Amino acid sequence: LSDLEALRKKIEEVGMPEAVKTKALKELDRLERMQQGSPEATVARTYLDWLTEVPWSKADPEVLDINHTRQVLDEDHYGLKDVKERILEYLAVRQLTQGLDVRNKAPILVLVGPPGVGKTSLGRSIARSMNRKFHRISLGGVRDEAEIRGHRRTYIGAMPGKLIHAMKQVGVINPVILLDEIDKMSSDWRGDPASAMLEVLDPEQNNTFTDHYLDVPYDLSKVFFITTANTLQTIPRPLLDRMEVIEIPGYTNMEKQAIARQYLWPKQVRESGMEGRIEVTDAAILRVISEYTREAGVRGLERELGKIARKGAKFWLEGAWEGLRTIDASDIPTYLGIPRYRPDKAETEPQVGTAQGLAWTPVGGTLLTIEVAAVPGSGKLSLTGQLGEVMKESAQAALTYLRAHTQDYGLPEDFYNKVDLHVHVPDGATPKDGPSAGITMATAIASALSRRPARMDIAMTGEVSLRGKVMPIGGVKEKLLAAHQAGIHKIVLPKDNEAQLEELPKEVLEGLEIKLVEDVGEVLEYLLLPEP
Amino acid sequence: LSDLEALRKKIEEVGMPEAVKTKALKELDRLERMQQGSPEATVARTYLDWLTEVPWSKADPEVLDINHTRQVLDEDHYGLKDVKERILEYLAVRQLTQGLDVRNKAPILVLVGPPGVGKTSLGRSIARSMNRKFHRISLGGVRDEAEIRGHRRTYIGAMPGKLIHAMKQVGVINPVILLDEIDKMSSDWRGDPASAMLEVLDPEQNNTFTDHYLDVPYDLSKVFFITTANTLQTIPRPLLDRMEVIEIPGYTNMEKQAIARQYLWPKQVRESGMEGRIEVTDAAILRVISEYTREAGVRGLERELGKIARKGAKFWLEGAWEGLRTIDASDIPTYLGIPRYRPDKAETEPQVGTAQGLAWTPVGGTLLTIEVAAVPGSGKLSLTGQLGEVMKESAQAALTYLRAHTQDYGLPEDFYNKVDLHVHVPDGATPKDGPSAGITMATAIASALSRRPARMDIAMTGEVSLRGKVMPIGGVKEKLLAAHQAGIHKIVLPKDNEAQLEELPKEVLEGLEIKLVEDVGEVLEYLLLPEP
Amino acid sequence: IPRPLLDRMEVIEIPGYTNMEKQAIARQYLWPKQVRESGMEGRIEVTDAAILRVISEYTREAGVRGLERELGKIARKGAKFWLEGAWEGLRTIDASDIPTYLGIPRYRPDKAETEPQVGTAQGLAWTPVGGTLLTIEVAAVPGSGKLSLTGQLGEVMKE
Ligand SMILES: Nc1ncnc2c1ncn2[C@@H]1O[C@H](COP(=O)(O)OP(=O)(O)O)[C@@H](O)[C@H]1O
Ligand SMILES: Nc1ncnc2c1ncn2[C@@H]1O[C@H](COP(=O)(O)OP(=O)(O)O)[C@@H](O)[C@H]1O
Repeated sequence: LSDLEALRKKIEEVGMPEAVKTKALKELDRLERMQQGSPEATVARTYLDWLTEVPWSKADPEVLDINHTRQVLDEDHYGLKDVKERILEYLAVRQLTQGLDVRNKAPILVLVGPPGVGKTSLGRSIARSMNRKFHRISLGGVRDEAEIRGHRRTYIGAMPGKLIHAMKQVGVINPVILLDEIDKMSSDWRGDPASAMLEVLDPEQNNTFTDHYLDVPYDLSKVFFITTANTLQTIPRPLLDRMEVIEIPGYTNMEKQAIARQYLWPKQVRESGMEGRIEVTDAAILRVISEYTREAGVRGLERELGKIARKGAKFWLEGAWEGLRTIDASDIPTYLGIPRYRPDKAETEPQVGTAQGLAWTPVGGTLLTIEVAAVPGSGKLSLTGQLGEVMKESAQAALTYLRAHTQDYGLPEDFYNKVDLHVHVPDGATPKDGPSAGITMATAIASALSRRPARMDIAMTGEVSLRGKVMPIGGVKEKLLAAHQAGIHKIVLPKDNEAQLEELPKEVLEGLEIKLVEDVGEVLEYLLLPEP
Repeated sequence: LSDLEALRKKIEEVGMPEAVKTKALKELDRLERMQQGSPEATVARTYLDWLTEVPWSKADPEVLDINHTRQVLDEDHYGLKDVKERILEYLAVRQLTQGLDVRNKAPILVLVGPPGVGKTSLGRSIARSMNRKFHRISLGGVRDEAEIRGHRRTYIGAMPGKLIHAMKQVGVINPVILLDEIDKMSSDWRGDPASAMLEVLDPEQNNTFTDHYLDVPYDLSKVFFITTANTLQTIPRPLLDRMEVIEIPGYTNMEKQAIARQYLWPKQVRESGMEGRIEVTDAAILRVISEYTREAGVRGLERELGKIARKGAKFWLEGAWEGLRTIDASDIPTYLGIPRYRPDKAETEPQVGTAQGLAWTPVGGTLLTIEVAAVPGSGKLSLTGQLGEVMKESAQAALTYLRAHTQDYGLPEDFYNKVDLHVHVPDGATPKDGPSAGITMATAIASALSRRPARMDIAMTGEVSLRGKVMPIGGVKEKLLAAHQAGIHKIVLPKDNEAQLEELPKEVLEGLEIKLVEDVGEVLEYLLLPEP
Repeated sequence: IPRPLLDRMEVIEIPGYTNMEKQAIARQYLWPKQVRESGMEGRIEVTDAAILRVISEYTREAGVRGLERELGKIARKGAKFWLEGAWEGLRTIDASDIPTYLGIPRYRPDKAETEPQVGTAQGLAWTPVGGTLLTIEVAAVPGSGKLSLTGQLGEVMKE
């Protein structure tokens, strides 16, 4: 109203395109009118201000040193040392990540892994090395283009989408932006946000992306995007373009202990301001890993170590008497209350029909159990979790296997006409291709129908054939890592997954007991205590 | 005239950062426009006033010892059992982290608890401990970021958000800002104010928190924020980093009586100007708490004892009869009318099919009167109460268990496909969204389909799994507090939680009589009044 | 009422009056008030039957506001029928000549004459504009079995 004349000068002082200037002129002749009593004038001035608020004509340094990135991803993060090779061979070779634009294979370098892993920390580290401003943005709960693109501006209360809004929070026009929680954009509310990402997906088409608040193709030419794929089950098929998948698996107990001892506990002590007045034994950290965090990464362990540090700080505020205290495993419960988990599952006191499996979850590899009961009925079958049909088909295959071998393991002669079965699975959706732990359900059905107990110390995963074969499956290494974190030793694995076994770290191949199998009956006889 | 000179003197006396001072002086130089017309020299005057009365570089003495906070929590507060420690821990952390290491650190004590139980009193005592100012900010009905951030400062009719008002009323820049009821926000009208909370509420972004009525972002790098929500299942996920919860559970009736005698009833006596003129016997106090209030926390006691004080004021003021009155449990209805709630739950004459379990509702822990109609039909379980399939899944698991124990409880030989079931659960989707009261619905179904009275005054809480084992349930404190709210002495708890149970304070222990269980076959032994 | 304005509030509930209380308040203060309001000073007599007729046939709002309006109408028609001549020293209005001074009775005397209907029930509620019935009605069509709320009420009524 009063500064508009100055606003008239403020437009072209900072470099803006000329179509933007044309639409600003179209929205500019509408001035010289009262604002109050006219919300259209208010939203018009909001648009005029936004024409300047959005970033224009800035830059970031072009440093892409191979050795700098190597050191930044090496010394800061004691973990990795293997995926760092992959990101090196990708980026150091990749002069087409940005700066150079061609119509060829330029993948957006998706990051896949459980929430606990430091893929986001990898984003922080690579952004620090590249010296391009970092900003994540949440995408879960977003299913609308109007929630990602601008809100159509016709009345007061219109704002651009969180993409442009986030790019306003930074002071550059060529950033590297992590897209946190990019797993839940479903085309069910006002179009497909996947299409908005698709125009963004290309390194040159995003330069033509037009908002809805603003109506000009915005400049996305030298902007890199990296996406956090927390889910390891399914990917958006339209987003298949320009993919080279980068996956972060689970962590070994050795690696978790080392990372806790070297670059997480020191910073946790630092956040409390201590100079090292608290020390923790290695066995204490082992107990914290085992009996306090049943996760796939170090996210929960960070919180637990913070709890320990805060308890130590409060105890030290009771008086100045500590040159240094070492917190061994003896007094751990005095800082974290009751131990929240078992040291291992050797005290399970084997159940009857219950089995244990390795399921595919958005938190990556995870140990889970499957429960089945033989209730009288008409041989019907019930499931849990509104399951994907992959596990339903696995259950049907298990039933077919157990119908032809009723007399091989003392199963009832007709259990498909007189006894119904209720089956529970903690993870129901299973967008992962095929049943992740179908053989676990097969074992559970066999144990439940056998009217015999079943050992609970042994995890397994894979699929069953209609002929009783133990099918191969991907991600076996992650499930082995998850079982190792819980300490489950005897792991049953398909004979077809020897390739997955070779790449396992030597910290895994020693403390477990692998069991290569190709028939369901073998797995049945290696867990069921009595055969008849 | 002299008004501009006075404003110049005021802006000279008041200090602020250099950019703010320079731009305020420039907009002061931008005066002399039409005062008695459209806002061009008046909104500028309002801007200058806003910049002059919002405080800059004004603070309070801070905490330098946990001993003073120890005393302020011991006296003028009943102690609050396990929450004696957590606040002291956090304050120790804050005291030790005063060497300017709070940025991107120092979480803010989200205080989850029912409105009745002392939360704002905790904040008031804490503020008194450090000698800080106090000011609440109600955010239970906020839907606009402009109610938090400002608004475009170009016209008259738009004021800054609640935060700027609260900073203005407080004479210093680092008060104890208590954000009321933050969880119950919504995003229905324009925008989403969740990002406003994210920016204001995190250090290293509070100084980055932007204002809109004042174009200059204001710095909250010193405010000891504290936030009291009621539900952890509704706060936005981004508002969980640096958000450590200090949970405040309900109260036992013994604690209610002990605090009524000390802080509540004497406050009412001082309120109605009846100092040392009327007494109340502890029998009357326990009658009041057990018959007139059925809420977690002691806010109801405030109203009830205020009513008693007012009635005493009227009865005295129509003529004194002695110097110190008295009252017992036999004449409470003379002062509060009909006792709304039964003094004891042993006189409930157990009903036919309905069971009653425990739940931690956000308003306060209470009992779900889970009702079951075993209407004859074709066999189906329709579950009302605005609930997801998690309640339906717990229902199906319990139904499976009873199907495994048909003849063990007089149940029909087949009832999954013979009698339809209606299961009304009054909003079981409360915090801990999902089945945390599966055994309650299990015994409800057992009573309903066995035509045997589900014993009342035994309020249970637990989980039923497909096999039948009663697995542990999180939060074995809120459940017991809700158990003792309704004056229930008999409680059924999973055995796997007894290790947690031993950690509970003696106030919740002695007043309750726990009969630990590990199966459903033993739960149906307690609450079935007859043997069959 | 706003929650910020609900603290430090003590509620003093004043629901509507009762029919005999309505007669009593009309006889004690309302009727003399309106009689001196119009300009009449004691030459009109009104029987209690006429008062009850006014109350139960021309007012359904809780209280006396509608009664105030109806009694003002009575006073103004009395201004008619005394202004053109003092025919009588104290004119008496019974239940018979109440529509000569007012409109047609717009409400029934008693609800007992409702002649019970096949498929309707008479509810109760306190709508914050005044108490009222909830004449909830339902229907039974031969179909396949399904419930349909109608009236834009909450799902609790469907429950
Ligand atoms: N592979 C890894 N190597 C080193 N550190 C890791 C690794 N994975 C996780 N971390 C640690 O986990 C912590 C949390 O990182 P991050 O997940 O990026 O933060 P946020 O949880 O806020 O996204 C970091 O401090 C990082 O040191
Ligand atoms: N130990 C205590 N526990 C609960 N309430 C208390 C305690 N001590 C005092 N009170 C009183 O209970 C009232 C309710 O406190 P609180 O719940 O914090 O505020 P609000 O009810 O406004 O949320 C306070 O006014 C306080 O005077």
